[PDB]
Amino acid sequence: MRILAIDTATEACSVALWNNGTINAHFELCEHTQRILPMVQEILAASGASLNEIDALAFGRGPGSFTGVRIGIGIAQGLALGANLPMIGVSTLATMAQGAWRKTGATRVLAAIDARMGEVYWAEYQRDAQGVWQGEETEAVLKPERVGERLKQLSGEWATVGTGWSAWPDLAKECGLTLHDGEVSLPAAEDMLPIASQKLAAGETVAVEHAEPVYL
Amino acid sequence: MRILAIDTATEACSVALWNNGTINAHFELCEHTQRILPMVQEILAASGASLNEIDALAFGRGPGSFTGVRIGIGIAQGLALGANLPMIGVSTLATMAQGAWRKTGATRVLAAIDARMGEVYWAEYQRDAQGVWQGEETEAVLKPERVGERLKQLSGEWATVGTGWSAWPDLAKECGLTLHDGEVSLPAAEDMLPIASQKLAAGETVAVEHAEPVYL
Repeated sequence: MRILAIDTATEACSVALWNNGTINAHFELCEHTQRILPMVQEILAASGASLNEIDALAFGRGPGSFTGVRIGIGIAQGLALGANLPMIGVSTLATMAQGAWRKTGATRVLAAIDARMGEVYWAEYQRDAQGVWQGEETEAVLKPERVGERLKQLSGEWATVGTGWSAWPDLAKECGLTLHDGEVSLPAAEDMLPIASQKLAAGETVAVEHAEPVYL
Repeated sequence: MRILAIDTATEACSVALWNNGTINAHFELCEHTQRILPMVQEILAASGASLNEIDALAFGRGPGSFTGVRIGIGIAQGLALGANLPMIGVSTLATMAQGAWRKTGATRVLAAIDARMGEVYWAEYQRDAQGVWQGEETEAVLKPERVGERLKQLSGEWATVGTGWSAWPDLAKECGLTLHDGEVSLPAAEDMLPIASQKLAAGETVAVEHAEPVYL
């Protein structure tokens, strides 16, 4: 089964294709559109796959750039609609947590995105025994001050991901947790795949008209 | 044969479907994306048509909002790629001229778009005997002053279209031409269809990777 993933939620622009484990992905910094179509077409030609054949299109539902996310979803809805494909919304936070697992093996992650105007998109994600990232209900838009306040309520060791940490260097400083560097600052489509894969298996897909950015 | 047209080149956002003359269109002022997909899906359900069945997707290639045009094209490329559809680029200027013909019958049109920072997208379009708008080579980005300069070189009666005239009220004032009001200020997808129809008949389509905004 195949899954095409696209993301434009943050400063990064990426596309990836899942084909029974085998992955074809493209990543780069970005205009959040002029590069997507060529990437999509690049990946499809590379893997020698047709949009019509794919089983589902995974889209970056954010949170991230208010404009960035909406653009990626629009193109994703177009690609999926013209090919009668189910869509799967993947969290930008969870996506990065998957990235930390891949690069460091971290199973507990604190995701913090440096949102504009001194705001931070926050999430506490913990991978369970089935390999599923738990904690989606913890996603939120917070003030740096409120985050450091949260940290004091957590315990154990965690890996950190997101631009939020570099933006607010004292967060990891003043907390009594054991923090490890998740080595992931921005989301990658290749990381959305594993998560999309499991959601597809659980049948958590949405029709094109229901694909929307997450609201926090 | 069916043709789906979408445009987001200017402040207006519209979609239309051509089915052997019969047309289903939607028009409104606009975020240049949150409304497109629903419109597309609205039109498809209304006419009871499937993307896969359509014969070609017409896109507004501009000139217009640098950002607006690129967004519409991206979604159009997605819809067309997922459905293996040929694409047809339709000029925003010619589109409005078609609009003047529809509302007033004008066969000679002077299109002027009020571009930002005191600039104007200009075009002289004249409908020939076959019903084809001639003058595409006259499209250009000009300074108000250069436009009024051009006008003095034209002759006969013309209909005016575009936001450019209201932005620069002296253009139609100082010229010795016989100008009629084209009654069209912004482009409508429904007007792209006739033009797309003829280009399709002439085989002037482009592959998804070749759909790009016009550069003037």
